[PDB]
Amino acid sequence: DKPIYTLQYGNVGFVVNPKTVNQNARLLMGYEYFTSRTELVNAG
Amino acid sequence: MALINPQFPYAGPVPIPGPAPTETMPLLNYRVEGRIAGIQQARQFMPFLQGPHREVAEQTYYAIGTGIQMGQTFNQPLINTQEG
Repeated sequence: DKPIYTLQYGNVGFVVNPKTVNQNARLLMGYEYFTSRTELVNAG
Repeated sequence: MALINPQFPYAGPVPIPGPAPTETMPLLNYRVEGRIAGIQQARQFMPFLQGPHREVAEQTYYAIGTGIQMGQTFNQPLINTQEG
């Protein structure tokens, strides 16, 4: 309903506070987003 | 009459390698003078006749005469003496 959209890098983040961390632990993120083309399609 | 794709347009043709430009140009082929050879005969011994033919045959005639006409010895009738 309201997409995350900043203008400066890292101006919104995703936070996890873990309670127990084992060895070789990692956090696999997956994003879906809209990116834009500069120079719009210009009707031809 | 193609429709222009506005999302993926393309430009005009770019230069490509070419086919050695003189090898697409021909020579203009140079005719010498010629002659229908020999002295022609005036007539030919044709295998068919050159005139008309007739579909049907018509009977022809020629006149003949008869001969010297002679006299005759007739059998002569009887005299009409009121019996006839």
